[PDB]
Amino acid sequence: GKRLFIIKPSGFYDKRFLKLLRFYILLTGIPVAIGITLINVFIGEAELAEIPEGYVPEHWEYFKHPIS
Amino acid sequence: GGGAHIEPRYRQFPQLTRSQVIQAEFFSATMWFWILWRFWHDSDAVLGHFPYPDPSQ
Amino acid sequence: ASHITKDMLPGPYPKTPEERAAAAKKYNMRVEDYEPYPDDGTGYGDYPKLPDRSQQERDPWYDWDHPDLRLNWGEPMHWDLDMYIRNRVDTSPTPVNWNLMCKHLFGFVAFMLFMFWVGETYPAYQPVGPKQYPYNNLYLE
Amino acid sequence: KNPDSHGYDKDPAVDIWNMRVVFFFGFSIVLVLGSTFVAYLPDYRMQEWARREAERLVKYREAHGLPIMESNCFDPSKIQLPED
Amino acid sequence: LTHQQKVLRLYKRALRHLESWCIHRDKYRYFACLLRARFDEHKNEKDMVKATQLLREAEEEFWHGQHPQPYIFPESPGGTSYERYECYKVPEWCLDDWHPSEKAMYPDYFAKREQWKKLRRESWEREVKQLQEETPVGGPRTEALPPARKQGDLPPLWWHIVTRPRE
Amino acid sequence: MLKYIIPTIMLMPLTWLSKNNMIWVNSTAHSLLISFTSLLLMNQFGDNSLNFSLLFFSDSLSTPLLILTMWLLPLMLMASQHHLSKENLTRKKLFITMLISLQLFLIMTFTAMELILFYILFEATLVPTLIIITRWGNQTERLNAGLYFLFYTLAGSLPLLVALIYIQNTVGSLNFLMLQYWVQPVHNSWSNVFMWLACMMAFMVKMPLYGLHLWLPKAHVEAPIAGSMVLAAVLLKLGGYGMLRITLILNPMTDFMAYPFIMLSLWGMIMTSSICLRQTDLKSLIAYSSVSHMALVIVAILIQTPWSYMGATALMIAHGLTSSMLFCLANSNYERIHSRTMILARGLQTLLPLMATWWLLASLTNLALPPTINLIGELFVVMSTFSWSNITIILMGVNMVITALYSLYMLIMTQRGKYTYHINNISPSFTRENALMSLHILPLLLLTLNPKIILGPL
Amino acid sequence: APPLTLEGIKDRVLYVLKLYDKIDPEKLSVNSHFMKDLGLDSLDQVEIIMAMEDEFGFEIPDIDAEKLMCPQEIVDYIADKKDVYE
Amino acid sequence: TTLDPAEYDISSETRKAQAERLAIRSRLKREYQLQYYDPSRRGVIEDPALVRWTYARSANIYPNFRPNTKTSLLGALFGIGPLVFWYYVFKTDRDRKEKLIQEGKLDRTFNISY
Amino acid sequence: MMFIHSGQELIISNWHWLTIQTLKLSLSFKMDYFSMMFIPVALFVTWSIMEFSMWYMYSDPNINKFFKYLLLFLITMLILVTANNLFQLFIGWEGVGIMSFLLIGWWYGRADANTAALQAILYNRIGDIGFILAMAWFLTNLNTWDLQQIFMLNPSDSNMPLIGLALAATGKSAQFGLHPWLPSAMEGPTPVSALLHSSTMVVAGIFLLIRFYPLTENNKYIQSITLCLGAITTLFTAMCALTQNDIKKIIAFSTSSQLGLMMVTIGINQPYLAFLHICTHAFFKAMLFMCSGSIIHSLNDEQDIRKMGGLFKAMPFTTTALIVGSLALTGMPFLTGFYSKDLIIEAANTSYTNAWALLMTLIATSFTAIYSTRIIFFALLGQPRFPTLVNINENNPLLINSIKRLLIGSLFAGYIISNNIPPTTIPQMTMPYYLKTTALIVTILGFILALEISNMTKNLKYHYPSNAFKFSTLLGYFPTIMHRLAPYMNLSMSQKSASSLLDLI
Amino acid sequence: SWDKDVYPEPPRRTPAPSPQTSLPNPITYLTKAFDLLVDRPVTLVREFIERQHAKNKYYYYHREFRRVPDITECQEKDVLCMFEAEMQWRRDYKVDQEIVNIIQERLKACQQREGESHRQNCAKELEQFTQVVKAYQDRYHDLGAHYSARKCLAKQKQRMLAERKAAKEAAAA
Repeated sequence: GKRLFIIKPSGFYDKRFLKLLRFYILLTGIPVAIGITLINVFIGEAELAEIPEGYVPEHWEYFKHPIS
Repeated sequence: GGGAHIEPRYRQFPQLTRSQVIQAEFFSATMWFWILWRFWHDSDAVLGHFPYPDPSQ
Repeated sequence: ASHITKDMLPGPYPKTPEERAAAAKKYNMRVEDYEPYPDDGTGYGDYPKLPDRSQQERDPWYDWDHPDLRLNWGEPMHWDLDMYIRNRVDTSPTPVNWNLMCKHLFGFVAFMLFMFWVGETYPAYQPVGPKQYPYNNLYLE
Repeated sequence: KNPDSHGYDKDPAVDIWNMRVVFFFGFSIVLVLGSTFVAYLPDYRMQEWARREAERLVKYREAHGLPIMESNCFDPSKIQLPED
Repeated sequence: LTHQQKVLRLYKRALRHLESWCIHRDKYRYFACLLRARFDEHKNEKDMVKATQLLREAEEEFWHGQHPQPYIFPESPGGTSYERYECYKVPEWCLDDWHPSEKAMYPDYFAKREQWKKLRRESWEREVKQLQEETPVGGPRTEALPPARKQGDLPPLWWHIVTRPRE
Repeated sequence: MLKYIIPTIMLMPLTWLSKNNMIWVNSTAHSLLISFTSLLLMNQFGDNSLNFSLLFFSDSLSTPLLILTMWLLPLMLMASQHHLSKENLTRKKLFITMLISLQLFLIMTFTAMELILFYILFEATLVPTLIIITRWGNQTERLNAGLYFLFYTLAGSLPLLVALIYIQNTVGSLNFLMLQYWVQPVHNSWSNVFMWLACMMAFMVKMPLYGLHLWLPKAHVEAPIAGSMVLAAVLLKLGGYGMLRITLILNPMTDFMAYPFIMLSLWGMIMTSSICLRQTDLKSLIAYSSVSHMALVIVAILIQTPWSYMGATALMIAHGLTSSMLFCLANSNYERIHSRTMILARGLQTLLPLMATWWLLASLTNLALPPTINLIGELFVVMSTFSWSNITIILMGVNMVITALYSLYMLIMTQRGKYTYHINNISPSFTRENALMSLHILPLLLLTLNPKIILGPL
Repeated sequence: APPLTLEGIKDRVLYVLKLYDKIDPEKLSVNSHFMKDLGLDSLDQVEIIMAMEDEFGFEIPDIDAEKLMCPQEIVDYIADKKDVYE
Repeated sequence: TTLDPAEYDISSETRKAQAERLAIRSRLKREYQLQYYDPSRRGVIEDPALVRWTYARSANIYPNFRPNTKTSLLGALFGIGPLVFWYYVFKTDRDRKEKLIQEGKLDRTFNISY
Repeated sequence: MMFIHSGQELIISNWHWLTIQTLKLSLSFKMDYFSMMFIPVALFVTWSIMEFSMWYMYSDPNINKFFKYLLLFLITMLILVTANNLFQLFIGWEGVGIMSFLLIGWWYGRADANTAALQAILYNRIGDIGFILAMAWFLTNLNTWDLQQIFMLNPSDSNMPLIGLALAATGKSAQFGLHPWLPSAMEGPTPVSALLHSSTMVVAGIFLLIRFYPLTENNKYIQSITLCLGAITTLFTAMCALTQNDIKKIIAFSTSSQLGLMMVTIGINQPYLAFLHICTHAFFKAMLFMCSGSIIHSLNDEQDIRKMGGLFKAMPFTTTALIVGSLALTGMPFLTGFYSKDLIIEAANTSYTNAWALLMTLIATSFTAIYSTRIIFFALLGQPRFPTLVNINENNPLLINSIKRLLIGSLFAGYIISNNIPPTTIPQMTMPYYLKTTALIVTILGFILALEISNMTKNLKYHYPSNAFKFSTLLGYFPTIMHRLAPYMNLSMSQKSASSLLDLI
Repeated sequence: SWDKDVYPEPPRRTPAPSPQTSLPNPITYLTKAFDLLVDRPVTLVREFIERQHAKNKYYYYHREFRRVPDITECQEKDVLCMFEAEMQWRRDYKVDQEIVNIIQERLKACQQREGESHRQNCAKELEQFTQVVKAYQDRYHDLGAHYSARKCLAKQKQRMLAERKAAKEAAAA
C-alpha cells in the first residue's frame, strides 16, 4: 500500500566481517577460558610458612598463584 | 497503510476521546486539593515575633 | 598531468591581459577588476600573479542562490579565489558597530563601588557618624 | 576489483588462505593467547615482594624501642666529614 | 535583474517582515490595504529617474525597521529543521557493490533498473552531437531544445530526472 | 639476543626462496610468529636490570619499547600491498628485503649495551630508509626529500663521533653503560658547553625542535605508497630516546643552559600545532601533529625529577600507535580517490558506515579521553613540569585546547552531504582495509588494564 | 506518512482563490490563464502567493513566480516539490 | 565595527558600459555544465582556481621572496622577540624560588612529591 | 532507606590500578549524602524519559543505536557523582563532554547542527583548563588527590587551587561569559536537550563545588567571587529571554537563569540548601520540555511562539502539565520546590550579602513570572492561528504513560525528600516583616504585569511597529560580534602568518 | 586476614536498638528475607570449594635476602664491590616508598572511621604523619637527582651536606 524502498549502501561486507573476529577471537578464547577457571578450581595458591627447606628451596617457583 | 483511526481537521476542531480530559481533570484536583493545607494550618509566616530588645539596662 | 604553466608565475604584471584569461579566468576581459592584479604590497612572495585575489569577502552565503549550486556545496567549475576561512563567517547584521556591550559589561562596573560597602540589614542606615560599632566600642561589662 | 568474486587480498585461492593466516595468526593466538601471558605474569618490578617486606618490618621497630623511618645518614661516625 | 521587476523582491519581503512584527492574525490583515495604499500612490509614471525615488528612498524606512526576528518558514534557506534530514539523503546509485545473496531481495526492482539504462545506454549519438549543433559558440543557459525536437531521453538523464526524494 | 636477530635474519631467505604469489602470505605468516619470541624471555625484571651478554642487554632498562618495533613489520605487508602489486616480483622481493633490513637494526639498536654500538647503528639506517623514499615515491618533489632527509640527520651526528671518541679515551671506557659507577661531573668552561652541545644537538635534529624540522613534512607529504615506510619513520623518530641514556648521566650537572631548549620548544608546542589548522593536504595535517606532542617530550627529558619519566616513556609509545594509525586511514581513503587534497573527499560516512567508528577512536586519542594511556602519559608530564615553575600550566594548558579544535576539524570535515560527482569509491572497505586498521585500537586501549608494563624505572 | 493526493491541491488552490471576494466564484479555476486576473503588473502574482504560503508553507521560490500564468501551472510543480502524485 | 559594509553606494548611470562582467562567468557555467553534464565521466574536475589556490600559496613564495624591504625584516619583532621574553620571565623564577629553598623553609614536611 | 535509618556511608577499595612512587591510585565509589538521594532521582527521570523518545524517535531506522548513545551518557554521568578519587572524577567529567558532540551532532548536514558540536567541545575544553590546575596543586602540596584526605588534613591557602575549580564550574554550569553555548546547544533532537539540560551535564558545574564544602567554608576570597558572579548571570539571561520566538529557546534560558540562584547559594555558605534545589528542580524541566513534544510533533512542527493558538484544542492533559509546572517554577506557593527557591532568599538573605545581589537577584525573581506567562499566553491563550490540516492526536499510550508518572512524582516529591533528612544546619527562622514574602510580593505583580502587558502587547490600542527602539535585548549582542571575531583574530592572524608565509620563508 | 599490629583498628561499639514504637519496621522484612536468598547460593559454594580445595596444598615461601654488603665498601674506583653496595641501597629505597603507603592508609582509618569529630580524636596519625614524611625526603630522597636515582654516588652527598654542614659549621657546635 503506502510504502517505499529502503536504501543502504551495503550490509554484507560488514556482516561478512566482524565474524572473522567474533568467530576466531572466541575460538582460542573459550579454550583459554576454561583454563582460567578450572585450572584455578582444583589448584590454588597456598600458603606461607615458611620454610627453612633444608639446604635451599627450589629455584623460581617461589610464586603464589596457579600459573605464576 | 497504517490505519484511518482518526481523520485530520480543516479547522473543524477535532473531537476528544471523552476519557482523555476527565482522566486528566482528576489531576486538576491534586493541585487544588493539595493546596488545601497551605493556610490550614500555616500562616503567611509561622515565626514568633522579635520583641524590640528594650532592656539596654 | 597538466603540462605547461600550471599556476601563477612571476607577476604582478607581465601582460596583465596575458593571464586572465589565457587559462584560469578570474576576469573575463582582463579587466573585471578580477585581472590577476592584487599583488598589493609585493616583495612579499605571497600571492604572485595568481588568477586571484582581493575579490570581496565575508562569505559564500549558502542560500537558494541556485543557478546550479553557486556557494559551498555543489562546486561550480572554477572561481576559486581565497577560502578555508569560509565555513565560519557570514554577512551584514541589523545594527552597526555599536559597542553597548563594553557599556553593559562595564554597566555593573558602576556597582564596583557597591562592592566596597556592605549589605548589613539590621539596623538601617540611620545617618550616624560615630554610631557604627560593628562589634563593640565601649567597656565590656 | 570485483568481478563479483568476494575476495580480500588478491585472487582465487590463497586469498582465502590469506585471511585465515592473518586473523588466526594475528589474534586469538597473540592478542589473546599471548595477552594471557602478562595478565597474571609473575611479580613485575619486585613490588609484590616489597609490600609484605615493607609490611612486616614496620611493627618490628614499633614494637620494642625503635623509631620509624630514621634517615640518620647510614650510621655516622663511619665518616670523617672533611671540614676545610 | 530587469528594472521592471526590481520592486517585487522588495514587494515579496515587505509584508514578510511585517507579519513577524504583528501578532493577531487580523493585525497583519488590517494593515494590508492601509500599507498597501503607499504602492500605487504614483501608479503610472516614468520608469527612469522620476520614479527611481520609489526605489531610492525604499532603501531607508525598510532596513530601518528591520530584524524583528522574522518568521523563517522552517524548511527553507535558513532556520530550524530545514536541511535537517541528511541521515538518508538518498545516495542514488547505491546499487553497485552488493555480493548477491544481498541481491535476492526486490527482484522485480532489479529487473526495472536495467530497463532504465537502455535509454542512457545509448541515447547519445544525437543527444550529445545535437548540443554541438544547438549552441553555436558561447551559448548562455545550457538546456537543450526543450523537446530535443523528437524525443528527449531524458534527455537530462538521469541525474536531474531520477534525482533523490525526501522523507 | 640471537634468539631474535637470527630468526629475523632467517626471515630474509624465507621470501625470495619461495614461489610466485605465495610470497606475501608466506612471510606475513611467520613475521607474526616472532612476536611470541618477542615477549618470550622479555618482561623479566623489573629490578636490577637484565643483562644477558657482554655486548647485549636486549632491553632491560624498563624501556621495553622493542615489542612495538617487532609489531610494525607484519603490519606493513598488510599495509603496503595496494599499488605495489603492479610491478615485478624480483623488485617486490627487494622491497620486502630492505624493509626487513631495517627491522634487523632496530633490534640491534635499543640494546647496544653501550654508546658506540648505538651510534654506528644509530647512523646505520638512512641506507634503508633513503632508498624507500626516493624510489616508489609519487610526486617528483620526492628527489629533494632524498637530500633533506640527509644533510640534517647526518649533518650534525658526525660531531657525536668527535665527542664519543673524546670520552672513550678521557674517562676509562664507554664500552658499557652499565658501568657508569665512576662518573665525574661537568662544571663549566667554554669547552664543556660544546661537549654538552655536541653530545646533544645530533639527537634534536631527529625529534624536531621548532627549528630544524624543515625536513619532517617534506619527507612525509611525499613518501611511499602505503605509508609503507611512513609507518616505520614514525618509529625511527621517537627512537631518539637515547638521550635518556645520556642526559641522565654523562654531564649530569649542566642544566645551566637548558633554557634555550625549553622556551624554544615550549613556545613551538603552542605554535606548530596552530599552523596546522588551515592545511589543504591531509598527509600534511597529520605530519604536524607528530611534531607537536612529540616535541613535548623534549621538555620532559631535560627536566630531571621523575614523574617525568613516568610520563615521558608513555608518550614515546603513546602516539607511537595513534600517530601511526592515522597515516593508515589517510592512505586507504586515498586509494579510492587519487587526490590527497582534504577538501575533495567529502560526503563520506554515508558510503562507508563501518569505517565511521575507525576515524572516531583515532581522533579521540589525540583528544586523550582520561582513561586511555594518552592522558596518563600527559598527566605525569604536567605534574612534574608544574613544579618546575607554576607558569607552565598556561602554554601547555593551551596545547590542550588548540589540539581539540585540531582533531575534530579533520573528522567533521568528512561528515557532510557529498554525492557529488564521484562514481568511484565503491569498495566498501574490503577486509584488509578494516583488518590492518585494527591491530591498533585493539592493542592500544587494552594496555590501560595493566598499565604498569609501560613505565620507566624512574 | 501523512497521505497526500493531487485532488486537494486542485481544491485548496481553487478554494482560497474562490474565498477572495476580489474574485467572483463563478470564474475559471484550473485555467483562467491568470493574465485576465493579473491586474495589475504587481499586486496579483506576488499577491496571490502571499496567502497560498499560509497553508503548505515552503518558501515559494522567487523565479517560480513567472510560472504563475497558468492556474494549472502553479498546481503543476507543487507536486514536484513536496513529492506529490505518482 | 567590521564593517559598514557598504550595502549602498553611488551608481546610476555611469559604468553601464561595463557589461560582459557576466560574459566572463556566463561562458564558464555554460562550459562547466557542458563539462558537468555528460553520461560517461566518473571523476573529479580540474577546477584550476584550486590548483592556483594552493600552489600560489604554499610553494612559490621563497622563490618570489626578496630579503629587502624592512617590513620583511619585520619578523625580528615577531619571531625572535618573545622568545627572549620567555627567558627573561623564567630565569628570574627558578631562582627567586631557589634562594628561599635554602635559607628558610617555605614548604611543609608532608611534601614528598615532587 | 537503609541510610535514612543508621547513616553509615561507604566506599570501596577494590582494584589497584598502577601505583607510582608514593601516591597509590586504585578506584572507589562514594555513598555519601549527595550519592544516596540524587542517584535515585537521576535514574527516576530517565526512567520516564526514554518512553517519550520511544514515541518521538519511533520512526527512525537507526533508533537501535540511539539508546546506545543515550545509554553511556547516563552510565558515565553516573560515575561522576559516585567517585571519591579525584582522578576518577575526571574520567566521567570528560566522558560526558564528548557525549554532547555525539548527540547534538545527530543530524548530519545542517551546517548549524555539527557546528553546535564544535561549540560544545570548544567551551568545555577551556572550562577543562581549570580543573587540571587544582589537580596539580594538591600533589605538589598535599601529595594526594583523595577527597577523604584533603578534608582530614586541611589546606591553609586554597586561594590558587580553588579559583581553578570555580573556572571549571562555569564551563558546564553555563555561567556568564561562557553562556553563548546553551542557546545553540538546542539544535539537536528534542529529547536530547530534555536529558542534557535537566538533571545532568549542567549540574556538574555547580555540583562539583558542593563536594568541596568542608574545605571551602573559609577564606572569604573564595565566597566573594562566587556571589559576585552567579548573580550577574541571571539578568543577562533574563534580559535576553524576552522577545525570543521559540518554544525551545525560552525553555533554554529558563534553565539558564535557574543557575544564578544555585551559584549564589554557594557564595553565602549554604552547602546543602543549594543542592536540594536540583533534586527538586530536575522534576520540572524534563516534564516542561517533554510536554512541548506533543505540541511540536503533533502540529507537524513549528517551535515558534508565533502560530500557536489557545489552550484547548485537543490538548486537555498536556496543557494541565504546563500550568502546574510552569506555576511551580514561579516561587513554589505550596508546591514541589517549596523548600528549594523559597528557603533561600529567606535564609542566606540574612548575611554579609553584597547589597547588590539583594537588589539584583530578587529582581530576577520577577521575570520568573513573565518567563512563564509569555509562552503560556501566546500558546495557550490567543485565538487559533496556524495553517489548516492539523491532525492533532493526543491519545498516545506510550506518551500519557510518561507524563502521569512525573506530575504525580512531582507534587509529593518536594515534601518527601525534604521531610526526611538529618538536619545539617541552622536556618534563622526569625524572619521579620517586609523580608518575608518579598519574593512572592514581586511575583504577585509579575502576573499583574504579565497579563496587563500581554494584552498591552497584542490586545492593546495598536502601538505601531514603531521602528525606533533599543534591541540589544532579543539578541544579547555578544553572540553577534565575538563569534565573528574569535575565528578571525586568531585563525587568520596567528596562522596565515605562521603558515607557509613563514615556515616556507 | 592480616597482621593485627601491622593494621591496628579501634573496636566495634555496636549501637543499641531503640524500637520505642508500635510501627512495623521493613528492614526486618528484608534482613530476614535478603538473608535467605543470599546464603544458599553464596555460602554453600565458598564452603563447596574450600573443602574441594582440601585435596592439595601448595607452597610459596617468604623471600629474605642475605646482607653482607655494607655502605662503606669498598674501593673508590671499584666495580664489583660497588655493584652490590647499591643492591643494598636500591631495595632499601623501594622499601621506604611503601612504608609511606602503609602509614598513609592507616591515616584514612582515622577519618571515615569517625569523620564527625575528625579533630578531637585519633591523637596520633596526623601529628605523627607529618613527623614521618619529614623523616622521608631528607637523605632518603635524592633530589633533584631523582631522575638518575644517583644511587650511592649522590646518596651520601646529600648526607655529606648533612654532615659537613650540620653539627660543625652550625657555629658554634
